[PDB]
Order: sequence, then C-alpha cells, then structure tokens
Amino acid sequence: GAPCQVVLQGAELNGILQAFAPLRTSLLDSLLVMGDRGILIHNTIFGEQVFLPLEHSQFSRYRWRGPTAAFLSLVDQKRSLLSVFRANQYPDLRRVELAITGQAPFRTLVQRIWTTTSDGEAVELASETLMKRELTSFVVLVPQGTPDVQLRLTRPQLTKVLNATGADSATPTTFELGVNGKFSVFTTSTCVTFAAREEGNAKTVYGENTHRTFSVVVDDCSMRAVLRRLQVAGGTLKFFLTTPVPSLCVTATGPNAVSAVFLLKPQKIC
Amino acid sequence: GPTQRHTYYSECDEFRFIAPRVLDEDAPPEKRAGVHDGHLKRAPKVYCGGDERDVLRVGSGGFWPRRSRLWGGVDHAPAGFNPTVTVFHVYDILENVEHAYGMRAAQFHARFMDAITPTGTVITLLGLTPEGHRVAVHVYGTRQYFYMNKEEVDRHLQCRAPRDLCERMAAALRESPGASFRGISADHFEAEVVERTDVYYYETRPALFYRVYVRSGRVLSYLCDNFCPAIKKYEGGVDATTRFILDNPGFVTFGWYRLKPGRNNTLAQPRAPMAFGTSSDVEFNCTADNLAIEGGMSDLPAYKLMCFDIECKAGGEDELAFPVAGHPEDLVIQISCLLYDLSTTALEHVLLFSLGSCDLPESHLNELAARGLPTPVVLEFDSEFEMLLAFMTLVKQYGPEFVTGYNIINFDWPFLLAKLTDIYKVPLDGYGRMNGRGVFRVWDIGQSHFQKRSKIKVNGMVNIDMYGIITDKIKLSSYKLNAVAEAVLKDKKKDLSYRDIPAYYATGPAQRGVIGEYCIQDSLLVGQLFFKFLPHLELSAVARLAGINITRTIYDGQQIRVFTCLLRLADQKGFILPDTQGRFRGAGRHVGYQGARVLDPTSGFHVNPVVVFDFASLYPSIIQAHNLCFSTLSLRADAVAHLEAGKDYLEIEVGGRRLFFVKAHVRESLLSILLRDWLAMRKQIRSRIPQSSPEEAVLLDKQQAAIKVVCNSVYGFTGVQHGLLPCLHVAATVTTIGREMLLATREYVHARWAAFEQLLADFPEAADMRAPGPYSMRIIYGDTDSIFVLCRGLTAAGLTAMGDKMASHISRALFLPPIKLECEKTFTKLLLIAKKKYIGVIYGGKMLIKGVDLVRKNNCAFINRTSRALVDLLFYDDTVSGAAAALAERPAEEWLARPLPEGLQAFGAVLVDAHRRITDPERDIQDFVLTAELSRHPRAYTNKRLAHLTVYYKLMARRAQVPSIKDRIPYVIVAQTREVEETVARLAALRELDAPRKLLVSELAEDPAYAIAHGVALNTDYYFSHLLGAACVTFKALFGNNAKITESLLKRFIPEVWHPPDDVAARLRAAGFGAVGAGATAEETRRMLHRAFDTLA
DNA sequence: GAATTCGAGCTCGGTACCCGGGGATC
DNA sequence: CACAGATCCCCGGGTACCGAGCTCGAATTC
Ligand SMILES: [Mg+2]
Ligand SMILES: [Mg+2]
Repeated sequence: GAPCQVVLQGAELNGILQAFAPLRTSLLDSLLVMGDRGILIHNTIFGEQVFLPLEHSQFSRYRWRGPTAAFLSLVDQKRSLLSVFRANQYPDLRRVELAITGQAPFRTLVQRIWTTTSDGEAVELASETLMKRELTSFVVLVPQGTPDVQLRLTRPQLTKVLNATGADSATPTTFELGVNGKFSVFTTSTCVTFAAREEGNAKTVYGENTHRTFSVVVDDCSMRAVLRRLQVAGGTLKFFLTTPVPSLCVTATGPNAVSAVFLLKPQKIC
Repeated sequence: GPTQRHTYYSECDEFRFIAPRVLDEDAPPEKRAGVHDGHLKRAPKVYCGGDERDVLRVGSGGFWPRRSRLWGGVDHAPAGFNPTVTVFHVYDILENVEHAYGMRAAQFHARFMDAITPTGTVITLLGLTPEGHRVAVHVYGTRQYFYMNKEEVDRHLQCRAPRDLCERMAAALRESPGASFRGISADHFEAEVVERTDVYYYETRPALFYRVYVRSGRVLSYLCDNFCPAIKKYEGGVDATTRFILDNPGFVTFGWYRLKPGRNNTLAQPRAPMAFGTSSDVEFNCTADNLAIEGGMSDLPAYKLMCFDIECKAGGEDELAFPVAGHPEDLVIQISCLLYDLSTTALEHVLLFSLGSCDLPESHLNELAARGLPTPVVLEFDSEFEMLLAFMTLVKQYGPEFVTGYNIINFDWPFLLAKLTDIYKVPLDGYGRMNGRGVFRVWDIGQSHFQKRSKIKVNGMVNIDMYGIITDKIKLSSYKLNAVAEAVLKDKKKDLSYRDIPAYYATGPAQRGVIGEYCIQDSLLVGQLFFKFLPHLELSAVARLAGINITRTIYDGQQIRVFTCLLRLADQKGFILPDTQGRFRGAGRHVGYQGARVLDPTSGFHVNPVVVFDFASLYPSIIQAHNLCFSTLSLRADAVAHLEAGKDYLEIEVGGRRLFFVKAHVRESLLSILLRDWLAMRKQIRSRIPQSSPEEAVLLDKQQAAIKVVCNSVYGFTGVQHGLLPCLHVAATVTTIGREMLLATREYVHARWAAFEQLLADFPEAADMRAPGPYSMRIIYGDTDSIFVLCRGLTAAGLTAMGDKMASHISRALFLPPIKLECEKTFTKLLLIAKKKYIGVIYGGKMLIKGVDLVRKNNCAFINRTSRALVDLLFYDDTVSGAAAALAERPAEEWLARPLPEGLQAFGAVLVDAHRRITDPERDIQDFVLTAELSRHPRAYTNKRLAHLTVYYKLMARRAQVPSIKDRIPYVIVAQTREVEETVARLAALRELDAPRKLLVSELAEDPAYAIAHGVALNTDYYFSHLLGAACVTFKALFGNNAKITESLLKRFIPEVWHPPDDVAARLRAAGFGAVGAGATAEETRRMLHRAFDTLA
C-alpha cells in the first residue's frame, strides 16, 4: 500500500454515502485537510465558514503517516475528489481508495474508484482516476475549544428557527437564552421561542449548559441561505461567547455531519 | 542670369524669428519661458566658434563644406574650370519637361531644341565623374508612347490617316474640362502603324496598332485617362525613363557610362553655367546615341552620404508634451549631420546645427578623436529659421547623393518640411538636385489603405531610411534605435528621452552640449548600421537588374520591377502589355485564387531522423518547367487543336477551368525567359564569388541576392488582382502544379521505398545506414515546397547524403528539368506542432524554430525566455527528451490519471521558477513589454478594442509621441486596480459622448514608459497565464495535440497556495488565531499546528 | 397544512462557434 | 494613388445555447 492510505468498502462506504448525499454540489470546491484524525472538508458558502469532518474511525482502513496535507478538492479546476460521494453520480460503486505517496511537502493523492460489475469484482474507472498534488502552503483556520452552550433541535424546530431570521442587512437577527431557559430568536417582525430541557412537546429543545445565559446578535447575513444550501435536517446550535468576535456553529446531527460556523457581534457577558 | 529660375534662398534679409526665450542670457526669470516669435529684418546668421557669417553667403570661408558650383546665379568655380568628361557614374535619373521657348537664351544646339520645340521630356542622368565632379547629362530625344488597336480606333474615330488620330488627340486635349493643355497641336503627337501582339492568350493574333509618340507624360496621363475610354490603350503607364532605358539596349539606371561621339559625329555639348538646371559641377546635353554603357568599371565614385537626425523641443505650458511641427512654439533645436564618403565609407564631417549656444562635452570630443573621427563643427543660430535655412543650405550646397537616418521619413523630414512650409513658407522645390521645380515631397500612409509605406522623393537624392532597412532585415519586437543598436551592433548606447530635453535645454550651453552629444551619437550609430547593411549596394543591384531608378527600387513596390523586365522582354518579342489598371486607376479576408495546401502534419515529437526534401525555387521552376506565361496560355481548346495533346501543350484544370499552356517549342514563355536568364546569370555570379577579391565579393553577393529577390516575385506579380498585368490563370496554375507536385512526391516516396529492400536496391549505401528498429519511410509534413520524411529504422548519420541521392532520384523520376527536389536538412529531433509550426534540431546543426511565437515579435521577453528554456530542455536534455518520447506511449488522457514520466521533473522546474520570477516586485518591466504593429490607420480598424490601439489613443490623449502606421506599439498589461477600473469607466463615459468584473486586456493595456513613471503594477495573472498558454501551445504536440490536457498538466507543475483573505486574516488574528504557514519559520508553524489540533482535541 | 416530489422557472458559468487581427509560413 | 500571392494558427472579443444546479411555487398528498 501507499505511505498514507484511506480505504472505504461497504458498511463504511455506505456511511459516507449517507454523509455526502444532501450536500449537493456545494463543497465540491473545497479543502481536504488530511491527517491522522481524518479528512476535514472546509469550504466557505457565501463567506460563512463550513466544515465536514470525516474521521479515521469512519473509513474501512485509515493509515496516516506524515505531516498534515491539504488538497484543493477540485482537480484541474473542473472535477472534484468529492464528486465520487455525490448521491448518484457513480451508481453501483463499491470501493474508493485515497493513496497519498511522496515526501512530506510534495505529496500527491490518487483517488481510485471501483464499481460492482453485475456479478463482478471491479470496473476500475481508470478513465475516472483523479490525481491531485497537495497545496504545499496553507493556513486554514478552524473552530477551537468547547461551546459556551449548545442546543439540540429536531428538524421542524430548526426549520422554524432559521425561517425566523432575516437575510438582509436591514434586519439584524438576535438569539437570546434568558432566565428559566426559554431560548428565543427574533427581529423587528419575527420571533420564536422554545423551552430548554437538560440532558445530564414540539416547542422544546434539549441542550447542555443552558444555565450559561446569553444574548447575541448577528450581521453579515448568510445564515438561512447557507443552512438550506447545506440542507440541514435539524441540528445542534452551539454558541462560543468567550471570543472578541463570538461564534455560532450549527452542527447537524443528521445523516450528514456538516457544520457551518458564523460570527456575531461583540457581546458583553460577565 | 540663369535661364531657369533658382527657387532656393540665395538671399534673405527678412525672416520669422522664433527662438526660445530661455536663450537670452541676461533675461529676468519672468522672460525666460516661452518663445520669441516675430519678424526680423536682418540676414540669417550662423555662428561657428567666435566667427559669424551670413547663412546664404558662398564666399570663401564657410562653416560647412560645399560641393556646389553655382549659388543663386553666381558662378563660384575657379577660373578655367572646364573638366573633360568622358566617363561618369549615374545614380539617379530625373525626367523633366523642357520648352524651347523656356530655353531660347540657353544657347543649346539645334538638335536639343528640336527635341523640345513646344515641349519635350528631358531625361537627366545625375552622376559623378571619377574625379568627383557632380554632373548632369540631359538626354533629349526620348518620347513616351502607347499603342491603340488600329481597327478599334478607326471604327471608333473614323481615322483615315495617322494624322487624323494625332489631330483627334490634340482636339481632345483642347477640350478638356480644365484648361490644362492649352495651345496643344496635332504636331505634338506622331502616329505610326506597327504590327504587334497583345501579350495574352496565345491564340491571339498580331494586329495593327497605332503607336502615338506623345511628348509629355502629363499629356500621356490625360490621354490614357480620358481619350476614347472604351479603347484599350496599351502602354501609357510607362515613364520616359523606362523608354530611355529599354529602347537603348544595355542602358542601366545605376552604373557607369561614357559620352560617345554619337551618330553623324554629334557629340554631347556642355551647358553654360547659367543654363544649368541642377546643382552640379558640369552639365551636358546629348541624345542617347551619345551614351555608351561603359562596362569594365563597377565601383562607386565617391558619392556622399548625409546621415542626419533632428532634435525638437516642445514649447507651450507642457513642455513634457511631444513636439508638434504645426505649433510655432514647438521647434527644432538641433540637427546632427554626418557627411560620409560612400566609396571609402569614411566619415568626413560632423556638423551639429544648434539653436542657441552649445558646448559639446570634452568626454564626447575625446571619444571622437580617439576613434579617428572628425572633430564636430557646432553651428549656432539665434532662431529656428536660421538653423533650418542653414541645414537646407547645406543640403543644397553639399548636395549629398544619399541621405540616411533612422526614421527620417516618419519623423525628421516631415517635421523639417512642416516647419519650412507651414511656418516659414520656404519653397522646397529648388532644394533638391534641381535648381527649381523639383519634387521635395513626403507621403505618409495616412488614410491610404493601399500604401504599405511612407515615401520621400527628393529629386537627385536617394533617401534610405535605415528604419525600413532594419525592419526588413532583422526581427525585433522593438525597432527603437537603442534596441536596434543593442541587437545589431552590440553597442549599448545611452538614450535621452525627449521629456528631459526642455530641462537640459534651459540650463545653458553645457546641457545643450549634452543634447548635441546624443544627437551626434544617434547619427553615428545610424551610419554604422548603414555601412553594415550597405543598403545602397543592394538597392542599386536591384535597380540595375529591374531597369528602374534606385528611388523606385526603394519605394515603388515589387510589381514595377517584374513589370519593367517583362516589358523589355515582351517588346523584344513583338508583344505589347495592355493597360487595365489604367482603367482601375480610379479604384473577411479575400483571396483571388487557391494557394498552396499544407499536408496534414503527423504532429508530435519525432525522435527518429526526419529528412527534409524541398524544391529549389519551386514556383519559378514551375513557370519555367511548364512554360507558363500570359502568351502561352489559352482558355479555349479551339486555340490548340492544331497541336498534339502532350508534346505541344499541357492542359490542366486550374479552377474548374481547363487551361492550355503550349510548350516552349511552340512558344517560349516570357516569364520563363526572364526567370531562366536570371537564374543562369545568378549561377554565373555565385560561381565567381569564391575566386574574387573580398571587396568585389561583397558586390557580387549583393548582385546575386538582387537576382534572387527579383526571381521570387514573378509568381505573385501574376496573381495581383488589379495589378500591372495580372493573370490569375497563370498564378493559379503555378499553385495547382505545386499542389500536384507535392502530393506526387509523397506518393512516389510511399510507393517506392515502402520496404527497405527497395531502398537498398536504389541506394546501396543504405545498408551502412540501417538503424535497429523496423524500417518505414513516411511523410509527416509538407508545406508549399517541402516534405518531411520520417525515416524510422535508418540512422541520421549518413542520411542527408543519401537524401540528396533520393531527391535527385525523385526529381529525375517525376519532374521536368528546371524542377529540382533536394535534401538539405535532417532533423535528429523534430516537434511538429501544427501546420506551420515546428521545432527541430538539425543533424549536426542548429535548432530550427518555425512560427511558434519564440519567433514572433509580439510576446514579451519574459515569456519568450521561459519558452526557449523549456524548448532547450525538450531538445537538449536527454532526460527530458526521453520522458517526452515516452509520453507518446499512451493516449494523452491517461496522463491526467498517472504521474508523468520521470525525466520531466526539470521541465516543471523551469515553469515553477518562472512562476516565482513573475511575482517578484522587483521585476524588470521591460521583460513584460508586449508589442504589436499598428498595421492600419486606427480609423480603418473594424475592431477598435485592441491593446495597441488602446495604447495608441492613450498616447495621443497625453500628447506623447503618437506612433506611425506600421510601427510597433509597446504596451504592458497593468494590474486591474480600483483606479484603472474607474479610469476605463470614465474614459468610456467621455469617449461615447464625444460624437465583480474582469476588464479586457485591451483596457488594461498601458504604455510601458507611463507604467514606469507612475508606479503601476503589472497583471501577473495575464503574464503568467500567457506564459502557460505559450507553453501549452508549443508542448501540446507531446500530449496528442490536446491543448486542454496540456494546459491541465502544465498547471499541475505550479505550486498552489491557499490562504483566507487579508482582512479576515487580520480579524481572526485579533480573535487570537495565528499563522501556521511558512511565513515566519517552519519550526514555529509545526509547533502551532501541534497545539492547533491538540486544541481541536 | 408539512414535508415532499420531481416541475417549472432563474442564473451562471461552460463550452463552443464565429470573426478580425497579428504575424507567421511558403 | 498606390499595390507579390495564399495559407495558416492563435488570441481577443463577441455571441449564443445549454446543461447543471438550485431554489421557489404550488398541484397532489403520509
Ligand atoms: Mg534620424
Ligand atoms: Mg530622433
């Protein structure tokens, strides 16, 4: 095998077939950051930052040796290393291997696809093998730390919450969890509330560290656009309040595991 | 006084004083800017040293040399000056009209007055006796004439005698819409019935024609334009000079001559000095029977060359505006004027005309003395008129037979003549070799989509602009005199930009001396280029051969050379050439007929030997071999019915037309005789080269080269739609036979030598030549007159020799005797890129690059240098040539999916190196100067969105130096910043009212000088994308000629970077995040990465 | 209705043609 | 008022589909 290799056959390849399906074409043009922990798939949709982790756990064989290596997903500015996992682009596929060979700064990935031939082993699409050399300089900036509070929604709950905020600079949209645990979002026109329940009706949300109140507000409006452009089926909201620019990450719990990180206005707390 | 008036200033006492106000030493700071401009009542003065003189004074003493005898009606020769003239060189021929009433007092003999009695054309042979005396011989009996079909004019005009035709033409010249020909009789023509044949269409019969014998070309031009416009006049486009040359056998327009005793003992008779028509020492009048060609002498008699160069200053508010000759305040400040001897090539005088005091630097004067050059003579003037009058007085008194300079037809002479006509109103008609009424004109291309070039015609004065010469002989992106000096002479001169000339001019005499230093250096370099290329010798060789004077050789195109030679031959044979452009005289990519066809190349990288069989002089050999001409053609099969199918005539379908050309034993082609006679003549000369002196070897090289370029244009002369004697049947036949010849050669090679046994059977030495692999001899390319034969399984070592035996075999087998296939080259490697594009390495020889934009003038030095580095890797690095050859083992699309072969690592390295040399902020901007020719007047362009037109109109908007038509306009592609975006936006707003985004490359074009003076950044995107584009254009032959695969694979070499943008980078740094790139240190980046993922988990 | 389909409607490059123009090649 | 020819690739600028996405908008409906 390759010095660095990542294999997926079924019962781990079907798992990624669930992960990638809704994501659609956006994240085709991405950054894959591969290391010993897995592949982090970073993109920016409408400016706002998006990451899709796919951990070493989640493959049929993960072997990483070397520094971390970042490949621009697009090969030759037309084809993607991540279109192999588009919902139905290669029907009947069976295996995908990521082979990363070469020396620490200059490695190349080669992505080999295979199909289950009708009653057969492989059709290996040498007409669809992709070969990418790595970036050799990259600085990607990644969410840090644990959240200052986080709030699990089902899908309808989150579709409501997103549908409340406004996608234009004129409205700024505010998220506030006040005392007794009634978590709310609103603007000059819309408002929505839910009741927060701990972990350790249809208008309630389960979360951790709700006792940490907050009241944050959001500008530079892309958030509904993005969490629909990603097709998020409900997910956790998680708020990082500590920062000189506090951050909101909507992490899906869904068949995907995508996450979109947004920034907010500087907020006084404590 | 003189018989004919002298219209050059011999006296002046009042003139228009224009002079910069900064010159007046004592003046206050207020009265220093501007220009004194008013009329002054004194004679023009010239100051040399402490001395002073009237400009127009020809007493003894003078600040410049003189070769004149007369000066405004005073004979300034030593007493008894009466040199005997036998032999004289002739460098130019003028044709003037003289009248017997104008020359009553001139005391000519009766012969000459008879030749001019109302009127007559006098052919003035301008020359030099071997003692150096200037001389004019006036030849008197020549007449111009044309033919009309006798029956045609008889039935159209009811002409019962030749006297009736003469009367009728005289009548029609009386009754012209203007009064241009008043008092013109029927004794001004002389009709005679001759039997001649039209030159076309071999069935054509000899008919009776009137030949008319008019006395002036003005009268001829009128008659041929307006007299019986239905009737076909035959040669009324012919000069009196060409009748003088052709009607006297042996006469030349450029050569030595003799005064004979003539028939009935009539000798040439010298003019009295007052009857002189030219600024010449001695002056004869004769008839052609008094002249003999005087072979035996071949070398020039010490004509003088004047290499000159003006320097101009911009008055007005902006003196950083380029000078404009129309502005009285924008004035010529200096003129360097170098006087060489053309026989010994020795710089004799260095003159610097200066407006204001000028003290040449001592380093400059010491350099001139070190090189043995003459000491400069700085002439100082108070006003511009004094300077320009003094320069024009030099040009008249010295009277250089040749003048030269760099770009003197586009800038210098137009500026001087604009000043002398617009501003000072000096008549320039007598400032040439004639004392008056002479042409002193300059034609720019201007609005003429016909003209290829700007012309200058001074009578008796051969202007050879070295700008045109170097544009013909050397391929440069830029033809600036500094660039040309770097490229041709290896002399790195120092330039003086015009923007510096105001400041220098205002300091005082020393800095004007510095301006004079650059003006003299420019003239000295141009003299060096002139005596390197020796344009006069090859232009005179073509002039001798063509039968035209050297000025027409320089200026009036290719067509008149072939036409005159054809006219001589045709007249000898009893033909006459019809005027049909004379009727045309008031006249996406059109093509008259079908051209050559290029064989579909077997593109790719061929690392086997490739023999190149090419035809020696293909088209002219076809014209000779097949006897093509006007007079052998026959569109009708009726014409040849009395002749045999072969053995008397070829018949061929040329445009779906089924033409017939009779063979040389039925009628020998006139174009064939011209080409054959010249190719025999040239073989004679080229054989005499090796066993003659170096000095005569230089002339003979010029003479044979003249023959070469004269026998290349015969084909195209026939294919000039609306030319002087077109025949698209002959032109299309030549090309049809060429296409058939090329294909026939291919089929022969493929049928004969398909197997090695046949080759060995024809050529035994092939056995010593069999390389290891399997044999094949296949044709991978051919352009018009060559085939490339990929000889797999043979060694390149002995292959041009056997290829010569092969080519001889094919020529014997297939083609007729003047046709000659031959083998000259053998590529050991060849990259066939496209139909006219290839790079090869000749066996034991150079690298040959053909049309791949290494050899095109348009690209920048950066991209061309990188491209040649890559080409040298492909051809010379055995590693890369091995990997490039192994690249053809697979279809190209499998290299997208596979690593490239190993040896190509170096090929990538060049690219990545260029990728980092291009983003360097300290990038030499001259390496990024694209260039493009302004081929038309910019109002003649359909598509006025080119980069060089954007730069053109920017230059005009800034009052910079606007380029001339046919100049190269250099430009750079600037970086598309905020400011450039709005500049283009509001120039669009302003331009369309006169009468997020990516901007076009035409809108990012900028002038490089402007881009330097201002701190404008270059478009690294454009320049790198075009670096990769030129690489992909050339190396797509390696990847199966697929430019989309080639581009992908070439872009893969480039190291790709990804950071989030600067603004968010700063804002996250404020949010505490930090660099994990290479930018500070690798070790710190590693540590930050370790804590950044440990931070993540 | 709430998801939910592919249905219908936008736009947004992509690729390709077409043309003039530069500037080679014979 | 002056005038070799034609062929050919390639690039810049222009247009015109047109499939791919790509969300909205509203019949058919778990
Ligand atoms: Mg000059
Ligand atoms: Mg100059």
